[PDB]
Amino acid sequence: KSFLWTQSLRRELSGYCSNIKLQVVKDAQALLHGLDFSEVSNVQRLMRKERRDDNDLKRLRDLNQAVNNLVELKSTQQKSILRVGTLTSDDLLILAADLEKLKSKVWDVKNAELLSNQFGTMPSLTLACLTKQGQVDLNDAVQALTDLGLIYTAKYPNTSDLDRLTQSHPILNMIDTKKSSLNISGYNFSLGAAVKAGACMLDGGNMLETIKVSPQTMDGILKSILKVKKALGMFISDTPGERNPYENILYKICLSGDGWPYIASRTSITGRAWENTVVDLE
RNA sequence: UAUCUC
Ligand code: NI
Ligand code: NI
Repeated sequence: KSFLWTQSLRRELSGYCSNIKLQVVKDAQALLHGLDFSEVSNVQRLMRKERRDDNDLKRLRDLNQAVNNLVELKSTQQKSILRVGTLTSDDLLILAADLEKLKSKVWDVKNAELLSNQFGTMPSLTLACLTKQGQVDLNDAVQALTDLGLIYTAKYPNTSDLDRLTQSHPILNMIDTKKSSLNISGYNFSLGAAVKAGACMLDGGNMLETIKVSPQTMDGILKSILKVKKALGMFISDTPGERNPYENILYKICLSGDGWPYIASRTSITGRAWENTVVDLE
């Protein structure tokens, strides 16, 4: 059902998707030229520790700022106050309740808010890190991830899909699914981040990953999502562990009214989706 | 932690 949700969202939001491959590639090249990869190595290791502290977090945050300064695909602080118009009163109540649900759902740090928006995955960073650490040409990484994107037009790629691909694209050996883990940052490799990057490598395909939001399109994008929510009966799961495609898109869109919700640098953003998008039920 | 694996 999950892939069906993703598929139905792609169909419905096709008009907000676009080709961003060369823009991602340009950002990846900017990182390859400008990034301190010894510190990338340092942050990767630090993020993999069983127990992390404010020292580790500062290292992540500083590196993030450096990455953010180099790339052009960035999301910016943009609060949205949703009001009736494109969205009906009923729609606003649905969105309000779902954001409230999202809100309702080891680190040793003084301020947990400094974790917010620092742990995301960005295709350009993924490409840069694979290319540099995998010791191949950027194009080698691009071609490999393109195949992964193609698989993603048909299904969620899994470890087996990945294993098969590696037979023709050895760079993908950098992605050790055994070593991948939750919340270890976009500097470390994972199948999920590789799939997100592959999704940007395609010509067409209506990949959600390529969506751009602006204040002028925010309401229409939300209205389209709500159409699909109704059609397929999508919902925010009450279990604080699962994250389905609807929760995923709603959170990512509502984090900012200006940017690329899935793939931009979002490390300059403060706040969570339920703080950055609010509803005036009036 | 908008992230892991399916
Ligand atoms: Ni050069
Ligand atoms: Ni290939």
